[PDB]
Amino acid sequence: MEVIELNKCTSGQSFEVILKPPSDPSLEEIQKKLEAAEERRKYQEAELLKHLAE
Amino acid sequence: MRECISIHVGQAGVQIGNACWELYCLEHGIQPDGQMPSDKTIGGGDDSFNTFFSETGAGKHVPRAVFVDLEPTVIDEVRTGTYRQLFHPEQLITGKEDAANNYARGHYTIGKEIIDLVLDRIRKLADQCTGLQGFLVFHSFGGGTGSGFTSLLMERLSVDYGKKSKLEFSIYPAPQVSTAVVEPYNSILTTHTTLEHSDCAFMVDNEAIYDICRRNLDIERPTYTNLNRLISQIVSSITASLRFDGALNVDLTEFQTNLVPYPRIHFPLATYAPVISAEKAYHEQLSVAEITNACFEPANQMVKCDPRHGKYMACCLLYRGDVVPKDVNAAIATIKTKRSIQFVDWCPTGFKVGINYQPPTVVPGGDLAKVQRAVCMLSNTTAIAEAWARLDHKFDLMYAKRAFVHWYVGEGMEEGEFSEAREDMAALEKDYEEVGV
Amino acid sequence: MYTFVVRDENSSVYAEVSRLLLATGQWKRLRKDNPRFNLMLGERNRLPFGRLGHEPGLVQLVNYYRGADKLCRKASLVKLIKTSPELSESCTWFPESYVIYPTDEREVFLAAYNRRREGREGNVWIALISSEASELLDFIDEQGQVHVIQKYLEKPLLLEPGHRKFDIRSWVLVDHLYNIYLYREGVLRTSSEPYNSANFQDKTCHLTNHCIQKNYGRYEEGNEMFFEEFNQYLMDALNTTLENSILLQIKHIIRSCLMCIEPAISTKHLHYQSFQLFGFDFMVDEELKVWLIEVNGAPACAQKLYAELCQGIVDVAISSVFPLATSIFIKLHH
Amino acid sequence: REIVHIQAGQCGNQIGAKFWEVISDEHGIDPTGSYHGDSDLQLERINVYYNEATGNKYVPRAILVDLEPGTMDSVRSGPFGQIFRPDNFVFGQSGAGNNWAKGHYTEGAELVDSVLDVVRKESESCDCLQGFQLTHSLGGGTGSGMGTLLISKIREEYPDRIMNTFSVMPSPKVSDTVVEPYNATLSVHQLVENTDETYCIDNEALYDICFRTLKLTTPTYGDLNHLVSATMSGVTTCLRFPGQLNADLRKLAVNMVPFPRLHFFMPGFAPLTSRGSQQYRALTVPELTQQMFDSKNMMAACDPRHGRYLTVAAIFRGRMSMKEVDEQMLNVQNKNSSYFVEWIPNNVKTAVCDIPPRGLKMSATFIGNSTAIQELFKRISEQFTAMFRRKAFLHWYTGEGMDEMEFTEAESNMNDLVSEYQQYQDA
Ligand SMILES: Nc1nc2c(ncn2[C@@H]2O[C@H](COP(=O)(O)OP(=O)(O)OP(=O)(O)O)[C@@H](O)[C@H]2O)c(=O)[nH]1
Ligand SMILES: Nc1ncnc2c1ncn2[C@@H]1O[C@H](COP(=O)(O)OP(=O)(O)CP(=O)(O)O)[C@@H](O)[C@H]1O
Ligand SMILES: Nc1nc2c(ncn2[C@@H]2O[C@H](COP(=O)(O)OP(=O)(O)O)[C@@H](O)[C@H]2O)c(=O)[nH]1
Ligand SMILES: c1ccc(CNc2cc3c(cn2)[nH]c2ccccc23)cc1
Ligand SMILES: [Ca+2]
Ligand SMILES: [Mg+2]
Ligand SMILES: [Mg+2]
Repeated sequence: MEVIELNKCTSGQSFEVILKPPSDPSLEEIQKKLEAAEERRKYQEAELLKHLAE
Repeated sequence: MRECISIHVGQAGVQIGNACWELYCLEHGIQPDGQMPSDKTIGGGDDSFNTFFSETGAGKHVPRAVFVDLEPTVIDEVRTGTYRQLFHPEQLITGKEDAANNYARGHYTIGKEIIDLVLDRIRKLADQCTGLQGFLVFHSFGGGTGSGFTSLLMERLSVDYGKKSKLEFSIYPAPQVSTAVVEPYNSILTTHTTLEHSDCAFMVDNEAIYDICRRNLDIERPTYTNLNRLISQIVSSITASLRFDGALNVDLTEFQTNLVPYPRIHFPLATYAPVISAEKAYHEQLSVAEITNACFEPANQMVKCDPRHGKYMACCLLYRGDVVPKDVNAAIATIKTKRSIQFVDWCPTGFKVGINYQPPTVVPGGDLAKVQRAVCMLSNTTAIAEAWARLDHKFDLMYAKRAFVHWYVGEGMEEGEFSEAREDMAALEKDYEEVGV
Repeated sequence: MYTFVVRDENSSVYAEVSRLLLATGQWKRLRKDNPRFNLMLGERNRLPFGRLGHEPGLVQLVNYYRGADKLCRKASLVKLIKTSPELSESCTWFPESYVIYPTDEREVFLAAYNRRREGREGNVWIALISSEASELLDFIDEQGQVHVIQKYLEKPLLLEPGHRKFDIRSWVLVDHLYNIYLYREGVLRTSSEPYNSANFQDKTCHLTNHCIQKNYGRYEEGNEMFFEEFNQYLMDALNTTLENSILLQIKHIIRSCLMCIEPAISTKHLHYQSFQLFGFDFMVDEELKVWLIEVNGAPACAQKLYAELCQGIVDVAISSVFPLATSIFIKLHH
Repeated sequence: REIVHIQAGQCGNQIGAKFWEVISDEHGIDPTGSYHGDSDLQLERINVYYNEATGNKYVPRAILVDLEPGTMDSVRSGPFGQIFRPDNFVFGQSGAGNNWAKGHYTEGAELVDSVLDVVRKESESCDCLQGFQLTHSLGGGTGSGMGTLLISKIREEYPDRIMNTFSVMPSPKVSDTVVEPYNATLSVHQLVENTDETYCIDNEALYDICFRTLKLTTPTYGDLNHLVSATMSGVTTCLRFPGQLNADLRKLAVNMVPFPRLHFFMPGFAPLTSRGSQQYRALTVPELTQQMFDSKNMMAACDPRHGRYLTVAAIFRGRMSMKEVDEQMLNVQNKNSSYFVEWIPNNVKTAVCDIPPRGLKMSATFIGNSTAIQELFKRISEQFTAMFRRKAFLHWYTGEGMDEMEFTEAESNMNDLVSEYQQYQDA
């Protein structure tokens, strides 16, 4: 119904049509979590080489 | 002018980036060697296309893009592709062994040994920027790289570039095209970890693109090439307002403003019409009313769901080709009396319309026919949560038996992250339900 | 060999349907949570429509229409009629109703009956039944859930012998193509107490439900008069038929209701397909004017008619989509 | 991504030799190692199994292991015998006398380091080694005993590399000695811990298939091995030729193995064919799909209707309708969705390769992760217990330093594996 903010130019045009009105983690923890998971691997890798050593 | 950097992560992201940049070049009259005859400001400029391309003294127009894969073979086909001279080596980054469709491996294990490098190569692009708006991130939900390394990157970018906006182009997993079985795990994990770091995300369900390729292009079994050229058309529609002169969605900030009223619910549904076969001998060109009417047909959506059984929060109509405001307003008026379009009470029931007179460009030898007028609707409907429900259910089935979980835990991940990610998704499903009913 | 599932065990209609399907030897029942089905006989509540039609290589069909609850619940039906232009507030076959939330449509509800106070017009309503508004305005408040207050038909058609009240139940099937099929066999759920125009503080006299009256088995077995009888009684006592005097109005109300919401629930171009059985409840006044009382989304059938109806469902709603290796329905054309 | 091949023992080297014989024909590589094909799809994934040699020669990344020189001399004088790198011939002289202990603890221990040196020398050249594959039997001494010793020591030196095996299961129908159940049980314990994928090739199944189905009155080991090389060729097709699948051994393992101990696969193959007898009639796709899912085509004498599929991989080869393949695959699942677990969504995956094997215009290879494999292990466990309850033939092992407890442990672990498969059959 109501066409507003009609903007035109050579490339085209744009507008708005209303039909009815209404009614972060720091680098601190990133590299901490990445390394806390890395030695969860190392621990698992160690228990394997321990198991294999047995 | 303000620059945008496109980051393509994993196989899906890379090959889709290829499709987009190929298409961009054709739309801007840039050739494979990077020469752009129509650009009369040799060596630099302030134009709208400079949002996505920088310029060298030699007159080359190079994408503001970075490609990253944890494994070479996909990006190698960019190093030797028809647009090899378009990019330069520092833009293309490759690991040696991929993430094996394992989020944990892509995020934690292999992600760690390459994250600092990528950010550096990204920083080398941002130093060439006078005013960076932010980033467009292309990736798959199901890939280990596409899911795991992306969430890692998205976390750092919010740290190294806090004030910059970040949009996503996300490939939602489909069994007909996929081969991994653990993609639901990867999808939930990466969504949980990226949600607070993504301002606006456009989900594309491979299932939807696949059926569109069969139904409307008469391709019996679509290839990634078939899917990606169609996806690039949609993406091109969504980014045209950043690369061309206009007054709608001129920067990334406006995408969130116009489409994302509430931050967590930042997944707008895209719908595109018309899709016409090039091998179709005889075709009747469709009108503004017909293509606008096709925007409320589920069979044209990037994600199959039912907007009738949800509520809208925003709705943009982006036209390309022979279109004038008068025809649009008539088409809108007609459709409304015939279709079910419920907005949330705290939103005006209206449409933001963008028109570019240049009709959509097609790749020569592609599957798509040239049309006189096309349209992409961006609607933030709560119905898209059906896609979350599907995904969350598949996740629940496997996780109840802890199936495949050991693959992730074996890479240092804790089983608790699974339940955390799933609870965040359970919250997200309820956010949608509060708003939608 | 098609496949189906059952997710509603209390369904008297579809437990019978599942049985018929297995007896064909071309259908196979899977368990509740098996996604690889052709047909779903879903639950009444929180049925996951969002997970249908996403199984590659499987045509999927469900026995419910998503969004069809806006017709099958009292608060919605009123809002549906009043807001929908094709029905409107001027609608001639729906009793004047109002939506009433507990401590909205209350200020308006008062105004409507305020001339009925002094218009010397019939002024009885229903949620229960009363002439005083104040008495039931905060009977709703004592309950807790939103209620609907509605025009009461205090001059209903009365069956003799007995001077009794009754309501008519019609079973309607909407297939995947949105063909509206009326079941030729309906049923009158009659009261046996002589209708008392004075005292409605009793229930048996002004409430014709099949449960609450268990004066049972007096004039007809079941408090259940079928159309062959009701037609005959009409011919003898009023010199008219059932088709003419009542059924035309029934077929008109049914068709008007489903056509109203067709664009909201149709699965014409959807990735999954729907059908559903409805139960329309009508009522006739002494001038033989039919009023819509309600619509039931999960209707139970009459015991004589189970065999015939449930076989009809398989014929036109299921086998029409999943074919196997004169009609009991009346198609309401449009 | 390169793969290192190892073949241990009599059985190991005989199926391994015929594998290289078959896929060398597929890749157009000749008995000397010179390429001689037509397609170049023959070559862009050929570094996976072959090493490039000076003079445009190609050399298998293959290590031949045995405690006796008998079989490996047959290999060397075999048809493709001279293709193999001569240094990769590592062998002892004493043999293992069908004794797991000899292979694992004494005779083999003496020889294992020499083998590991050849492995190390191969891995060093690999630009990105993705994993190892072993061919052996579990009923003998060398392939069983030493093969698992190698696997254990390879995991120590390469903990983060994929280890897959093609493991022939013993059967009284096809039996050399009575101690095969003992040797098999000891080896399964090892495979459960230190492998990512073990293809369970039952000699019972290979026999029944040769006689019941393939019209062979008295099948030999040669006939049995026709079936094994055809299957090995089929499972590795996706890694040896270009196609849809951008996946290494690890990515493939991830999607087949929901639980680390449950990685024992039923291989299958269609059409089933004897050697020599030509095939004139090309199977339709519906026939390929129907057959590769039928028990009679399984290489493990297990009834898949007695268990449930955890995951399934299928590889069609040849020129065919990729569409029709999808329909037939999707058909089978939707036909018999009760034999697939419902709690692993979309657990059946397919791939297609344009290059068919020799002699067939189109073929399919079935890789099934079924819980019905417990039938195989229960079978071995019964044969084991029948002897062990009387401590029969045990002196052959205690004479090499083993104790009874190690048998009791091995027995328990396999009864655990069985009970674990049973857990997911009733989920
Ligand atoms: N639309 C589209 N989807 C793709 C494409 N490539 C892969 N996919 C989808 O992406 C998912 C798999 O993720 P990939 O991108 O291949 O994996 P990745 O990001 O490279 O990570 P890795 O696991 O390390 O290989 C599947 O669901 C595929 O269907 C593509 O080119 N186009
Ligand atoms: N406005 C009205 N005038 C007269 N009688 C009415 C009436 N509204 C309801 N009734 C009586 O109430 C009965 C049933 O009430 P209503 O239909 O509101 O509840 P209900 O849902 O239990 C019927 P069903 O269970 O079959 O859906 C009708 O059959 C009729 O006997
Ligand atoms: N399929 C097949 N099985 C074999 C072959 N040779 C031996 N076997 C089986 O392997 C077991 C004997 O192991 P073998 O390899 O001969 O012992 P090893 O050389 O000491 O390791 C028995 O169960 C045999 O049936 C063969 O050539 N093919
Ligand atoms: C040695 C080397 C290589 C192989 C084969 N491995 C393999 C292959 C597949 C797989 C899991 N594993 N899943 C699939 C799905 C589709 C197509 C193929 C596969 C075994 C031993
Ligand atoms: Ca310029
Ligand atoms: Mg990849
Ligand atoms: Mg032997």
